[PDB]
Amino acid sequence: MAFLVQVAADIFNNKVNFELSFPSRPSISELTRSAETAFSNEISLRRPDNVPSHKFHSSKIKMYDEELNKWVDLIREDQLTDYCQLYVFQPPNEWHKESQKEIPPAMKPP
Repeated sequence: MAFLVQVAADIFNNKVNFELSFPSRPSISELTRSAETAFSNEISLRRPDNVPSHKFHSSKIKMYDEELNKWVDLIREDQLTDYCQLYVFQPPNEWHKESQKEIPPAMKPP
């Protein structure tokens, strides 16, 4: 009865995996406030409260469809196509060392 979408990110500092469900309100401003907050929610938990939690925004976004089993570009207001899975890209700041994991609930850095 419910329609669902998934959102994730790639930064050598924060690597996140989240699950989101739509009842009867499919808008695009819905994806950018959810994903940009996923990364900022990782920074705000590490440092205490009352102090700034940096400024984080999305750079390049791609949409994967498991029906044709291939990567396609992000469409707006019609973003829920056959559930649809999302991955967000951002380049390194320091830590140039290689890493690999990915599991259904979201992961925290060591």
